[PDB]
Amino acid sequence: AHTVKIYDNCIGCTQCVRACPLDVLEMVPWDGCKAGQMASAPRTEDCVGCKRCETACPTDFLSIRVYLGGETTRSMGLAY
Amino acid sequence: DFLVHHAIALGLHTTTLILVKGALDARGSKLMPDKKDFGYSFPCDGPGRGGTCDISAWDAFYLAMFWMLNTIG
Amino acid sequence: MFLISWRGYWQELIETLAWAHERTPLANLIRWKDKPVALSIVQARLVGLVHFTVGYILTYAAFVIASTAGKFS
Amino acid sequence: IKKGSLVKILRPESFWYNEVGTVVNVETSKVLYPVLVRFDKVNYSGLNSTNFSLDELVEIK
Amino acid sequence: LNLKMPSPSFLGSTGGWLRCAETEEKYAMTWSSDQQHIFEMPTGGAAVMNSGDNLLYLARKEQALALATQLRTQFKIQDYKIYRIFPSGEVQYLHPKDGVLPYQVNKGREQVGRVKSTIGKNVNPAQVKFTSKATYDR
Amino acid sequence: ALYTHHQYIAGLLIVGAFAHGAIFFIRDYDPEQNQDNVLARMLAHKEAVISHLSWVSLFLGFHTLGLYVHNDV
Amino acid sequence: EKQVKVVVDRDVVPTSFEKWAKPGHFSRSLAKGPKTTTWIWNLHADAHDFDSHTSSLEEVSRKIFSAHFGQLAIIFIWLSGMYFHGARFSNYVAWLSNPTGIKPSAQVVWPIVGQQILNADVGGGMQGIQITSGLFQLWRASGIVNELQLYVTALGGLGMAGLMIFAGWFHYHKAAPKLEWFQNVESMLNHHLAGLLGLGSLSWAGHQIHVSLPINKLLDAGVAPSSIPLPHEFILNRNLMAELYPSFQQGLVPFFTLNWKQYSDILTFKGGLSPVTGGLWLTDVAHHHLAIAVLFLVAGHMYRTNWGIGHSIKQILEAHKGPLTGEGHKGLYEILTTSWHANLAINLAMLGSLSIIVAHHMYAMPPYPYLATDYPTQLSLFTHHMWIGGFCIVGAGAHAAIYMVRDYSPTVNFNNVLDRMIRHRDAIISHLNWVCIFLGMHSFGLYIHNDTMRALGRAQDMFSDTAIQLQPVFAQWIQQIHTLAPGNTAVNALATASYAFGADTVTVGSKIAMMPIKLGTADFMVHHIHAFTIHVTTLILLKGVLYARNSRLIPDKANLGFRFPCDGPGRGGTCQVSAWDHVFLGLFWMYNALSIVIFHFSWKMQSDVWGTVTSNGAISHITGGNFAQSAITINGWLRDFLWAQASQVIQSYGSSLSAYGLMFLGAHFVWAFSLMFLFSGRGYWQELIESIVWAHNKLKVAPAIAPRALSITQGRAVGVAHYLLGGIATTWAFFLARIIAVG
Amino acid sequence: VLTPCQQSEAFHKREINEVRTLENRQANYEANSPSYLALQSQIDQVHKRFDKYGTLLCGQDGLPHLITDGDWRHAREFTIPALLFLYITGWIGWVGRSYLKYTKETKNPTEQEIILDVPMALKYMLSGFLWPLSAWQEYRSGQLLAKEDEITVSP
Ligand code: CLA
Ligand code: CLA
Ligand code: CLA
Ligand code: CLA
Ligand code: CLA
Ligand code: CLA
Ligand code: CLA
Ligand SMILES: CCCCCCCCCCCCCCCC(=O)OC[C@H](COP(=O)(O)OC[C@@H](O)CO)OC(=O)CCCCCCCCCCCCCCC
Ligand SMILES: CC1=C(/C=C/C(C)=C/C=C/C(C)=C/C=C/C=C(C)/C=C/C=C(C)/C=C/C2=C(C)C[C@H](O)CC2(C)C)C(C)(C)C[C@H](O)C1
Ligand SMILES: CC1=C(/C=C/C(C)=C/C=CC(/C)=C/C=C/C=C(C)/C=C/C=C(C)/C=C/C2=C(C)CCCC2(C)C)C(C)(C)CCC1
Ligand SMILES: CC1=C(C/C=C(\C)CCC[C@H](C)CCC[C@H](C)CCCC(C)C)C(=O)c2ccccc2C1=O
Ligand code: SF4
Ligand code: SF4
Repeated sequence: AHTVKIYDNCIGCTQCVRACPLDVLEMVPWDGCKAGQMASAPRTEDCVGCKRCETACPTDFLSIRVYLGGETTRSMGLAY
Repeated sequence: DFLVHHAIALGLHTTTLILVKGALDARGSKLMPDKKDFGYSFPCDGPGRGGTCDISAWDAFYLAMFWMLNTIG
Repeated sequence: MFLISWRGYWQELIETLAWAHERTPLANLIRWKDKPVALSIVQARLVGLVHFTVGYILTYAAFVIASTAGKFS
Repeated sequence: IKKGSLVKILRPESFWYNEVGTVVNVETSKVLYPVLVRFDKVNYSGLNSTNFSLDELVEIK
Repeated sequence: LNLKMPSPSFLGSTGGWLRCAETEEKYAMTWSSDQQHIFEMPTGGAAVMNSGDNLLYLARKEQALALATQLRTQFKIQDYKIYRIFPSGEVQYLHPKDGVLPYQVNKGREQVGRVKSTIGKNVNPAQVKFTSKATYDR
Repeated sequence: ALYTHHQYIAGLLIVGAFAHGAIFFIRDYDPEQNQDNVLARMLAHKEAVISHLSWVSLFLGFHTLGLYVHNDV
Repeated sequence: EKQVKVVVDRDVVPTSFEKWAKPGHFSRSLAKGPKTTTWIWNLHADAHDFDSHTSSLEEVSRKIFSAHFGQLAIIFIWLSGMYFHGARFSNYVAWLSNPTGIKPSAQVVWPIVGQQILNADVGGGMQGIQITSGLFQLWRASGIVNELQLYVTALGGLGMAGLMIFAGWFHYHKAAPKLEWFQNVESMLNHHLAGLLGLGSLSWAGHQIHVSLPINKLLDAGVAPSSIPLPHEFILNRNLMAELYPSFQQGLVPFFTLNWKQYSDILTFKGGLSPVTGGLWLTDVAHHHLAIAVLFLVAGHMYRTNWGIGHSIKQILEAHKGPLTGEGHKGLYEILTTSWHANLAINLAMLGSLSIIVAHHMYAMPPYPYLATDYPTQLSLFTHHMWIGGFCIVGAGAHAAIYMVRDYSPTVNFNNVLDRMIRHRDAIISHLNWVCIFLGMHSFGLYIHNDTMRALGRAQDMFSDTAIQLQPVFAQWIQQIHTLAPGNTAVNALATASYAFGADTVTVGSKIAMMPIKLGTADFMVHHIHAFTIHVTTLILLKGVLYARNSRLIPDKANLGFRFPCDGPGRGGTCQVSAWDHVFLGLFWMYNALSIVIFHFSWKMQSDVWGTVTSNGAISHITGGNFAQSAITINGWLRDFLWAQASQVIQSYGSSLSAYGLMFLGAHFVWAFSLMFLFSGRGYWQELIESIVWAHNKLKVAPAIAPRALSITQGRAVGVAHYLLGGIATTWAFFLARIIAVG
Repeated sequence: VLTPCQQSEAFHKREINEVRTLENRQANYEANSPSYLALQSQIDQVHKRFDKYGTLLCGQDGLPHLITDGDWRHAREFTIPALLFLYITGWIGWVGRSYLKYTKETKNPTEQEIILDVPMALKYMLSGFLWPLSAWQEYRSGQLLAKEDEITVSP
């Protein structure tokens, strides 16, 4: 039940969505950058906290922040 | 006694260094400016930005515990 | 042990153990209520620090008491 | 603040806070952060440039 | 969907879904191919994808997504669908959920989890103490 | 036994005092209400404090260990 | 049929210093400038990783053939150095005159800071550092009697190093073979089996028959080294060889007439150790080399190369297939011909195992003369080869994981043994983990139980000879069978292969050379401890190699790479999940296992084998029978071995062994410094470096290369390196000081 | 209490003990042969060293104790070596700082830092022999201390 939050400094490069291994992020239309797209996290229930997106973010300070909160079966990555 | 007292000084200063650094850099740092947003004790921020192991202030305390044991020893 | 090996080797090891327990006859009836998992990152640091601290204190306590006793007794 | 204009950063969380950087380009599409600034130093992610806003930068001389 | 769809020729392995998947969520991946390619199963091994329709079951969403990533990279296969099956039997469409890849901007998607301004404007933990509010919350 | 007892407890107590101070900075400190305060100023020049503590610890370590090993050699 | 032909490219790479001034030229990322201090570490970390530089197998093969030549040249320079030290700064002639009284030494310390005290009174006129490398014994066994031969050998070694330098440069800038070359595994194996090993052993056997045998025979007969005829005289004047060995009167005729039995004067099978020097009979050693040479030569004609006759490794591999292994060994031939990492893993595991076997066989059956009587040399050689073997084994596991992460192919590994193993890797690792738990409990728990019993005064409830007994009946039985082998299963053998199995004791110079090593309850427990530690370390390495590509925690570990820090603080934590980290942990476990193994050898040898013998046969060991009742408890291992035997390394100050004591302390420091890098993370060091950088900025003295903390993986590597260095150095100084001060 | 080593019996006892330790090993060798000359040189050095240290102060153990309180009578013990160390290390630090300041003016300072420019490096190394004077005038001109540097959140 980790909380993924996107901030206004996002440049819409999609690297976070491309580097996310759980289909937790996506691209939605936006008007805050020339790319016309912004990162979104509508499936945070599947997030595990690997922070691959945080590592793939190019902004100075990560425009996508993953906060580790409630722990569930999906977040613990348990195949058993 | 002079030499061991200087060693005692080395230990006291290094322990207070780790602890003072943990307390002052508990709210933020150039590596993680939003440390205050993650609480006092959290594992890390992932391998991004070169790596952030033991970034939290709790780890500073955990690193200073070894030095306190050494100094008091 | 806990101060050197970090979580990830133990997580996979526990997964292997989980497979072994749920794939062996006459022992499948017994099912864990809580899914086995490796000690957390911070939990590992605290457990290792507690072990190290307990050992440091107990070792020097035994040494000092035994030495001061046998030497003057 | 225009093409290649030295500007000092004001963002606190920025890795290049209180540092001077050059302006690569300035947006004109009415975006939230339209000033792209490049620096000689690199941050922990190996990236040297980033976008900022007018209120987050101060022109130098 | 199409639970009778043919499955890739795999010889078992001990890394597949366990009993937990039976009483809990079990993901499935259904993709179509034109050549009997050999792909590394996410559970450890090598399998041959049947020419035509391929359907397999996994115990994690990440495993299915990783398999899809390799099917899209090692091979030019983009028509991969990942579903979720519950113990009750109701299927759920998970990937791509809209017929378009997540990194490809598409209309109709609503922004979720957005915070105004940069992270430097987050309130201090002391200002939201003893309340059900977080720093990232504006 | 008593000297070692109280000294080890003292080490644990001071390390805990520093840990709680760090917790105070993260959870019970709001810079908005502490403007140009002695505590706020401590956080303002934290880098200087850490750098000087590091220098003192390094100087003491280099010199004390150098003298001990020189005498040993 | 494939032609085993040589094809090379001329002037493929130009010889110039242009690329020397551009560090990181071999890497695309490292050639763009540092920008941070991490680039300096990455430059050396990826310097020898030729597979990461280019994606062509031909280039990697050439970069390996060369650099192999460079390492061969480095080895030849080191050998030349050893020979020159023996010829110029060693008491080799004096040692030859009195091998038992003179202590070997080939190092002379300069008088500068009081270090001149390290020049121990080793005897023979000169005073220096006592060498425990066995160079003196080896040279004596080779027939060296004068220092002129040592000088000539050193010069020859230097020349060979120069040749290995020229060959390395020539095979990379003048004639680089194509990938077709290096893939001829049949030809390479045939030549290495019949030419590098077969012909090598044959030539060494010839040298021993014509040089070692006569010279050593005269030396053991009371003849002075200066009065012995030169080696060439034994070849030119056949009368001398005939007098020393009548078999030479018949000449080579008996060999060609199959009357090999006429060579009973030079080709003997006595079986035991020489009672004059304590080592193996040189005649048995020469006969052994001859047999191993003939066997290797015959084995070198198995594979098919450029002719119809021979065998195809691929055909043999594919032929082996069974019901429990679908495709058997199909696809393995292509694996070992297209990936140097796989070959390196197999070769490293075998080379390490060979080194360990060498250590055991060398101590049990001292091959060189006066080697057994020189306990310092025996301890150092067993411990040295044991350590090099363990390191090579861990490296074998690491390279297996590397191949699995980078060079693995699902198509090649389809339904074969490798694929079938990866399929059930969970059964392998869980069952092996269960074995490890059982071994640890039944091995260390026995020791813990004995500690608890002895502390409670309940000695009658211990696992010892007096109390509950655990006798290695199987090992004791094998020893008895070996003791009786020279007369019921080895008809032509005149004595047991090793006196450690039984027979009688051998004494040379009032010192025990080799006596039966009786096994008891203590040996039972220690051997089980060895098995337990070996099982845990192999479990760690096997786990890292089997899950190197993927696991239930990280479904795509292969894409992340073989050497990556972690996947982040997700899924509960994925730290040290990569295979590289498994090798990192395996290093500590291998160190623990090897440390316990060398500890057992040292203590057992000093308490039941090494010692002195008084007239009439009375035997007195260094530690009289204390291992029987002291090696069964951890307290005994800490009191009778770590504390009692350390007195020599701590009291060495003020004498020639002071250096060891110093190294004993330094090692500790290093071992304690490693903890810094093992119990800490780079986030904290990065923040500390930020504060230090601010201090530098305040004085306009900041460096252009942004200072950064050590990478997570680099930090782990530094920690393990320091840990192993400190531990091995501490046990090295302790072993050397203890064995030199006494015995 | 501390007394001059020349008047302390412990110092002479230690000297005699060391001479005896060397002579014991020297007796085994022969007058004119390898070694035995090596031990005689050591004995002479021991005599010279003790005669040199006799001026120092030592207690009951006979080991020379160094007074660092700053007394002029003991300036040679710590004051003089302390000043000479500070001069050498100040020279090292000042030349390094000047080289860094010059490299920062190049096109790619990183390359200069990796591949040192021996000409300019030696130019700044040879100079600086008056670093105490160069430290000043740099401070007075304001070219030594900085004004604004990198600082994280909560300055
Ligand atoms: C690669 C290993 C190696 C190498 C390089 C050598 C090299 C050498 N060996 Mg040798 N050797 C080896 C291994 C090796 N050996 C092994 C494994 C054995 C078995 C243990 C021997 C046993 C051996 C013996 C017994 C002798 C040599 C000898 C020699 C030298 C001359 C050989 C020769 O041509 O004489 C040829 C001798 C002959 C008798 C030729 C056989 C056929 C003749 C022509 C018979 C016809 C009759 C005719 C009138 C000659 C009468 C001879 C009779 C009186 C003996 C030579 C330098 C000889 C030597 O020089 O001693 C120092 C010598 O006698 N070796
Ligand atoms: C496998 C061998 C082994 C190992 C791994 C250990 C491990 C340990 N021993 Mg131990 N020991 C061993 C063999 C071993 N011992 C043997 C064979 C003996 C003789 C039977 C002893 C006798 C022994 C005693 C008497 C004590 C230990 C203690 C300890 C613990 C120290 C805790 C620590 O973190 O270090 C801390 C390290 C130090 C404080 C430095 C140790 C020694 C140096 C020379 C002291 C220098 C002091 C100096 C004033 C410091 C400043 C110098 C600096 C400025 C340069 C540690 C668990 C001590 C303990 O109880 O834990 C506190 C304890 O007092 N051991
Ligand atoms: C033997 C064990 C050991 C040693 C020696 C040190 C030493 C040090 N620690 Mg430390 N630490 C340790 C264990 C150890 N730690 C453990 C187990 C932990 C718990 C994880 C910590 C956690 C820790 C933290 C959190 C911090 C330190 C810090 C420091 C430094 C303090 C400043 C100082 O005294 O500098 C003086 C230098 C020395 C004492 C080292 C001696 C000088 C060397 C030998 C000279 C250079 C090498 C020489 C030329 C020989 C090599 C030649 C080459 C060819 C091989 C210092 C270098 C603090 C720091 O960074 O200070 C600013 C810091 O904050 N440590
Ligand atoms: C002076 C003759 C010479 C010259 C001018 C060159 C020049 C070149 N060589 Mg080459 N080479 C030579 C001799 C020479 N080589 C020899 C004798 C060998 C056999 C070992 C090789 C084998 C070889 C290989 C396999 C490769 C090159 C490559 C190259 C090119 C780039 C790498 C480089 O030079 O960086 C400079 C690197 C060094 C100076 C480090 C070398 C360290 C030496 C060999 C051993 C150190 C031993 C030991 C650790 C020392 C103790 C230190 C301490 C621990 C005490 C470059 C044009 C590389 C290439 O990519 O070509 C384009 C390539 O892969 N060379
Ligand atoms: C009977 C022929 C023969 C012999 C004796 C050798 C011997 C050796 N080979 Mg080799 N090899 C051969 C044929 C042979 N090879 C053929 C036909 C092929 C192609 C199929 C290969 C392909 C090959 C590769 C790819 C490699 C070797 C390597 C090695 C060395 C292994 C390292 C070692 O154990 O140290 C032992 C060292 C010695 C005992 C010193 C002896 C050295 C002398 C010069 C004998 C070698 C003669 C040489 C093969 C041919 C001379 C050529 C001539 C034009 C000068 C070793 C010296 C490895 C190596 O180290 O690279 C350099 C390696 O990478 N070989
Ligand atoms: C014939 C033996 C052999 C060979 C040919 C190789 C070859 C290779 N290894 Mg391997 N390895 C070996 C044995 C071998 N290894 C052993 C025995 C171990 C167990 C220790 C390992 C463990 C290992 C790991 C974990 C890794 C490799 C890697 C590699 C590759 C890159 C090496 C590199 O560039 O790092 C550069 C080398 C250095 C920077 C030198 C490090 C120095 C260490 C600390 C040794 C210090 C020794 C010295 C005695 C210390 C005392 C002196 C001191 C006071 C100065 C390369 C193909 C790496 C790889 O595959 O890339 C991904 C990799 O990660 N190796
Ligand atoms: C231009 C070289 C240079 C200069 C002028 C300084 C100057 C300073 N350093 Mg620094 N330092 C340097 C190099 C340098 N450092 C390097 C290479 C390192 C990495 C080992 C460090 C690591 C370091 C730390 C951790 C700390 C300082 C600190 C300080 C300040 C207080 C004194 C001190 O503790 O020094 C300490 C010096 C060392 C620990 C080792 C110095 C390394 C060598 C021996 C000297 C540099 C030689 C250089 C290559 C020469 C270039 C010559 C050029 C002409 C080619 C001071 C302003 C302290 C501070 O933060 O300020 C309060 C502090 O804690 N330094
Ligand atoms: C049972 C008699 C053997 C005594 C035990 C010690 C044997 C030493 C060899 C080790 C492997 C064990 C032999 C069975 C193995 C064996 O040879 O089986 C037979 C089979 C080989 O026959 P195939 O028909 O596959 O032959 C085709 C290929 O081998 C082509 O060469 O091997 C397997 O496929 C299973 C491999 C391991 C199966 C899991 C067993 C793991 C347990 C390991 C511990 C062994 C006991 C420890 C000592 C108490
Ligand atoms: C197979 C067959 C036969 C004969 C086969 C023959 C004659 C085989 C001959 C094999 C030979 C003579 C091999 C020679 C090997 C090596 C020699 C002679 C020299 C080796 C290197 C040395 C001695 C030096 C080693 C260093 C040392 C020890 C240390 C280094 O730091 C320095 C350095 C100097 C390199 C007969 C039966 C006769 C008939 C024929 O038709 C076919
Ligand atoms: C009478 C007399 C005298 C006097 C003296 C004086 C007056 C001084 C002092 C003193 C002092 C003065 C001391 C002290 C100490 C202290 C300490 C030990 C501390 C601490 C702290 C900590 C540990 C922490 C803190 C914090 C933090 C962490 C953060 C937040 C905030 C706070 C603050 C909480 C003498 C003895 C000389 C002599 C005789 C006469
Ligand atoms: C101490 C430590 C550090 C800090 C260690 C550092 C920064 C070591 C690197 C310092 C180098 C060796 C000094 C600079 C050497 C220069 C080349 C200067 C040479 C100047 C003359 C002497 C020639 C980490 O970064 C770290 C990271 C992850 C886990 C554990 C740790 C860890 O324990
Ligand atoms: S933390 Fe990992 S799983 Fe979660 S959104 Fe980021 S990349 Fe995706
Ligand atoms: S490797 Fe370090 S930073 Fe990464 S998840 Fe593990 S503990 Fe955290």
